[PDB]
Amino acid sequence: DEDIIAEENIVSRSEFPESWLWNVEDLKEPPKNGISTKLMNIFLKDSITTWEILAVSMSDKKGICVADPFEVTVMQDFFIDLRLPYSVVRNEQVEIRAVLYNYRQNQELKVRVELLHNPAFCSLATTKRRHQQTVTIPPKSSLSVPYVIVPLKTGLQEVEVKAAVYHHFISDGVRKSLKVVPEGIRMNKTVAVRTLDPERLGREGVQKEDIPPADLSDQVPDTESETRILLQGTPVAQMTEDAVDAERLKHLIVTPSGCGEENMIGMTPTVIAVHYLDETEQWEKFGLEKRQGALELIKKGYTQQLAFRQPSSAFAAFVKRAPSTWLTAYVVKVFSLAVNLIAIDSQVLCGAVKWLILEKQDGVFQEDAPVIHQEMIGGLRNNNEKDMALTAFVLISLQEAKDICEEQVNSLPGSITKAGDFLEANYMNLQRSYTVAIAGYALAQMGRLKGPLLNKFLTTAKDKNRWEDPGKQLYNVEATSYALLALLQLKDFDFVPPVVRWLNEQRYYGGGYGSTQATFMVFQALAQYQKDAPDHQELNLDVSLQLPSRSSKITHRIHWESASLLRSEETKENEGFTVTAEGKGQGTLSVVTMYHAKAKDQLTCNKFDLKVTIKPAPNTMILEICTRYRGDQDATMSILDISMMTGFAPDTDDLKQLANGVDRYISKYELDKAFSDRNTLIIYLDKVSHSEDDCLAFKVHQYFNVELIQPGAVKVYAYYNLEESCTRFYHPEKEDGKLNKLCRDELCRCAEENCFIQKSDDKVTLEERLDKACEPGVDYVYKTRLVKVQLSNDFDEYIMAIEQTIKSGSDEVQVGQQRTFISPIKCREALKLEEKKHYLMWGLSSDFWGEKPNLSYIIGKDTWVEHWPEEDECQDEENQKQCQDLGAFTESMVVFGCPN
Amino acid sequence: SPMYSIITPNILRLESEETMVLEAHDAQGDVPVTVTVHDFPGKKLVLSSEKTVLTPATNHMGNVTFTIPANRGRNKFVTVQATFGTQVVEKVVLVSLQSGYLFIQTDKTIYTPGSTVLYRIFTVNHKLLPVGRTVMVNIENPEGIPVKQDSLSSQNQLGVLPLSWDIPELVNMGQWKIRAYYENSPQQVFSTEFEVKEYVLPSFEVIVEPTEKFYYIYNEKGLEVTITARFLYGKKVEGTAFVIFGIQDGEQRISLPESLKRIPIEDGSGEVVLSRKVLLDGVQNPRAEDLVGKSLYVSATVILHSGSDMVQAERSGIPIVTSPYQIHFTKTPKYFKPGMPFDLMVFVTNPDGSPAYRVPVAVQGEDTVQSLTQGDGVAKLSINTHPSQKPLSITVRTKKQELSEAEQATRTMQALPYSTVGNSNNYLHLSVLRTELRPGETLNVNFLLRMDRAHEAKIRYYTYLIMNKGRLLKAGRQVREPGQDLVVLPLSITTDFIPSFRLVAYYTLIGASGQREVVADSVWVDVKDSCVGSLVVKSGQSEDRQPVPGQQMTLKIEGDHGARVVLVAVDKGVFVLNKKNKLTQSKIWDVVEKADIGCTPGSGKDYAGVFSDAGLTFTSSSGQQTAQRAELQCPQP
Repeated sequence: DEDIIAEENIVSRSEFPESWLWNVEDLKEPPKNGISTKLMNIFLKDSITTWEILAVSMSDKKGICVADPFEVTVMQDFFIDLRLPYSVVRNEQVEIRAVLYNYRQNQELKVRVELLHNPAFCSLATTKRRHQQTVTIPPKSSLSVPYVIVPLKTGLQEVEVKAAVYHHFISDGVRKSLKVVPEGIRMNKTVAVRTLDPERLGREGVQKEDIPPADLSDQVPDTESETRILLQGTPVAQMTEDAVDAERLKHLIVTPSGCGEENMIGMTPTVIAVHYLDETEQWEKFGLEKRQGALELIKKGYTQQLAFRQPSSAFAAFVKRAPSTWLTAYVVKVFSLAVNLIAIDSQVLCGAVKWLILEKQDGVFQEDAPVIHQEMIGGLRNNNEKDMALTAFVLISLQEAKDICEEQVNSLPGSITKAGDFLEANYMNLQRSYTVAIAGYALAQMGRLKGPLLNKFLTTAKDKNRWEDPGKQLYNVEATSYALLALLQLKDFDFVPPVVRWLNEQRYYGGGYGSTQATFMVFQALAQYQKDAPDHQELNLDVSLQLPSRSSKITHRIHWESASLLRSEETKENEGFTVTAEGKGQGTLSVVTMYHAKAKDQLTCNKFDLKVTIKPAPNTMILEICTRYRGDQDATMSILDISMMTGFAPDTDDLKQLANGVDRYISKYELDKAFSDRNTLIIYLDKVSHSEDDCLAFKVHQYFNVELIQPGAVKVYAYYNLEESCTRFYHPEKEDGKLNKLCRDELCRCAEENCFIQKSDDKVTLEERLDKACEPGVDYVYKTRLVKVQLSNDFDEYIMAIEQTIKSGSDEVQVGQQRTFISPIKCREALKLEEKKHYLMWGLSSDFWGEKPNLSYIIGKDTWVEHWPEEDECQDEENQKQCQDLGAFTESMVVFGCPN
Repeated sequence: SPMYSIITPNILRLESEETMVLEAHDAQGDVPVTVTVHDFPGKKLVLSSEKTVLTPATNHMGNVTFTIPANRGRNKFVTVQATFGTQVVEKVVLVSLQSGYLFIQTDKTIYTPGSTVLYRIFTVNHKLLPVGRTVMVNIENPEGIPVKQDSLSSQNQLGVLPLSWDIPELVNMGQWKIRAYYENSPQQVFSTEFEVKEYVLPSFEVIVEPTEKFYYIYNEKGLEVTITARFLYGKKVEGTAFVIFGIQDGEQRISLPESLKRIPIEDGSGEVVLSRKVLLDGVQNPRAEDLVGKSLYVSATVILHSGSDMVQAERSGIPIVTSPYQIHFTKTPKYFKPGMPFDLMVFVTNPDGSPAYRVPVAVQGEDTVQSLTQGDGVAKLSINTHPSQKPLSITVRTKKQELSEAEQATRTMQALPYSTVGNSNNYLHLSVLRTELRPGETLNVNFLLRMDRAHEAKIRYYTYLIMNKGRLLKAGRQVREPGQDLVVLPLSITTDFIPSFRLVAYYTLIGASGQREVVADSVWVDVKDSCVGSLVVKSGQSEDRQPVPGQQMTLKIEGDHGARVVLVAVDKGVFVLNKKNKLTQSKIWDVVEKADIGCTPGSGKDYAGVFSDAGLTFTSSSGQQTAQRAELQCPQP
């Protein structure tokens, strides 16, 4: 119009990020008292709000610093707040609000506001006509403009509202997006839950699970789904027996004294104690500082033991006494186990070894000078199997001193092998549990303990947890210790827990008369048990998916360090697929399909009943609103949000009558506003009944007149929850509040355009009809006779008989057949189609609805509908022109047709 | 005898610079010192090896700076071994695996399904200085299940690690979390949460502000609350507000339906009162005294007259009290020196936890000793102790005029006698002028000595050490002449003392039965929390005409030279929806102060307790040493 900015010249604001300016800047400017100032140019966004800008600096010499928030408000004198929901359901009529703000101090504004047309939406805004309204916004005020729309296609759709003021250069535009969502309700089905365990549930090490496609019977038509394949690992902590308490070792700290044998007797408990406490790491409860003195004692013992070292690098109780084999071997043992603690001479140990090897022997050891203390040798005391037992002992002492004395002593490996040969040969028929255990551990160090030998080693263990032989219990403890050391060598962790448990149940803490062997061995064995940590059963899964819609193979490696990691693989196709797992460990497979399910129960008005009626009052009408809470108790304080029909406004007296008591409230703000520009209203309820409908009513007057009236709306809800609300629409002209549209199988087309083609402006000719009806767009041209008019509540149906087929297109209708022409009821008066009358009708192919067996026609904006006068009317001279034109039209179209 | 003594922090950290102080009291000439750090107990590797010389020009006091490499769940220890001449002194020290600190910053506080989460990980050490290390990052759903792991490097990133994670359309709503940790220390896990929800930004903000920060239980007026609603662009709000109250007991909330009110919001403001009668009728307990210890919460829903926007806001944690104040002894040492003045640092706060300014406080029976709280709500009260071994019990009350004695706050504490070596009654007392201290100033540290005159002339110096952020910042000597009871140390305060530091000083001698005696004392000093440098963001152009949608603007950023600054601009509507998990400097200093190895305000039960409680290990050649520490965390769990 005049003195206002045109719609096309308005650039709508569209940039509304919740966060931005995710940038990085460096302060390289010349410092001033240590401060470097940086001027940075930025372009503000389109939002009208306050921005909080946060800065964080990181300097090499200053560290991290989080600055105070810097606020920047952005504003205009006049603007649009387009209040859009997060999402809206496809094909559901909703009302949105565009709130126009005028923040000028003392200046009212005459504003024209328009809702832009969008093919993806259905509204009064069409491609031909605009949806405008001229309102007046008072100074320091705001006005609310309701738009009623119907989302047609899903996905991120767009809404755009513009506004311009008269007599001033002041305009604003807002263009925002919203999500359009399928009719159904978000659902997911647990398609599969499978346990993955190839070593346990799989054949030949591989496990194949076949996963079925989801049911999807109640799936909403033309909606996509997403199937999630969720792999996870099952971590299992592997148990460990509690190590013996550190306090229970307080007595093993002994000062060494005596001669060649007693010295080692005093050295054994201390060395084995330190060796145990070091591995189990219990110096914390024992006392960190004490360990030093504990070391001092071991050093002392070693030095004292050096005094009895005969020139042959051997050992005996006394210097004149003949050197003992077992004693020298035991010194080798202890000193070899003590290298990690104190300074041990290589010449001593290895010299002792080379001594022991040549005077070992067949290759098997003979004690030519038995030790004076016969209680320090333990199980070797017995007269039976001297050779085998002594062999096992000395051999073990050799293999323990192998890595140290393999370079100097060259005869070590061969000798170990010869001893091993003898032990291998005569292992069977030993029978004594102690010897079987110690020789078993002697042979396990080589890995030569297999087959029938290993079988005898396993079956000789009574009660599956102990190597027992009639006699002293210390011999059995020593033997069981050796055997446990053997199981720790054979990696047989399935037999270890009972053994260890039995050792712990004996409560034997070493020390005492002839405790030497039983003290050394049980703690060496327990320390080695705490060494070979089994704390986590090995997890290493190889899981390969196999989807039919995928060319290659998706593989997954589940490790221990990332066992809890959720491994998701998504698939848009509803498929049946194959899963193949292999490897050690356990896992879980979860196939879960998200989709959209049709809902019989209504997703709208679940917590509220709302009835809205608009009736002609005895143009003034009566709006009646009846609401009821759908609960066990009454609803608390609630809101009635009423938007007027375009051109209507509530009666003040009725409102004043409502506001007085009666558990209702209308603010002074609402009651003070003039009759003009009062198109929205909020009635507050103190409570709404659940037992029956609470009803109110008031009169609405038409102050402005418009050809197209937009439906008004009523929205009820409780204050504590806006989501649980109900909304109904009302329209004076016959409707259930809903706009005109044609929907089928979740596909709806808008029907709010012109009733047909008028034909009013000037006058129609013969050239006009021939030129228009020959366009490629025009699909059909018929001469019809109105057989029947089916009046309906939504759409009028016009049963027409195709009297003559002037031009045929897609529809292969024959003369005599009938076709139904559908049109909105609002057009009924504009068409004035009477029965027993004839008409010239032509139309587009886009007006078909919907399939050939029951194919109907839609009278749209491009549908030519002209009255065809009867022959007796043609005899009149006034209808002469139209008659000549129509007859000519028929003749030319039938005989000659379109010339292209 | 030239007594050799070493001091090293209670806990040693890996990949961190650690200092070790070496002393050779009663010695002459140069003393060669070699410090070696080995692993415990195997001594498999020599973790450190430095050398230094103790000259008479340096008063036989030197230091060794060393960093223990992160070499390849019981506690781990190391052996620290210092060798001076012939003498060798070794000590076993506990080790923490913590490499430093990680701070996480997400661009927003709440996100819609489909949006992208932009976040930065700041990687620093215990000095808050940027480092280049490997960091493991885990994205975690509300259930607790990790859905995306990652392993990146902080090297050549200037201590800043920019990352992003895309949120799927199909997603589980609720509190999501980001959890990161250094590769070397998987036990130290830093986290930040962000809410995932379907929402639209509001156009205004609602503020629920009670008249008082508390509610006096015998106030007939009841809890009066002001509701303030204003648009995000500044303009006020006209509308209607629904206000409702509730009582909170621990985690149990009881709504008061009778207290529901509907009031008009005119000119962006409204007022609503919870009457005492309604409050008492709501609860099924006539005894109002039982309500003390519980809190009140207020929920307000504001609706615009247009009905096109609605905002709900809440104010919880309003304590029901019988006193406007609350006294704390969390900054006052729990050990005293018999016969010497005992200093108390009273900490008076409001029921909501905030400091209280200008509040008269005094000790029962000693009205003369009446002081006033400062800006930090801390007052100083010095009393005089008599020589005894009886536990000193103190009761402090508030003496705020215009307030009745029934409403005055009161608290009772107890302190134990500082046990001395062989009952020799030799004490040291450190006192400090109580005032908000800032970097760039100077603090007078008062050293007060007490002992018999038979050995008072032997004390010629004090050895003082400073602990900041869990490491030794500065160590030195304080010369004292025979006869002087009090000496003053002019300590220069810089930015390296932020946020707080402990000063532990001690002296040693040979007295009584020819015994070697060590007497120590420590004190905790708070410093004005701030950034080490500075960083300010302001307008880079001529003010004050408000900007326009799309308008170019200039941003003035002023900070430290060479510093890398990272930015983000966020709409305040977000904060109207969620204002949690926001990265501030106060939270940084909170984390730092919570990772402190000191556990006390000052002193200890004995001379070893002073060092141990202040996060230090002292070890002399004569045998005088602190007990071992096997607890990474301070008492008590």
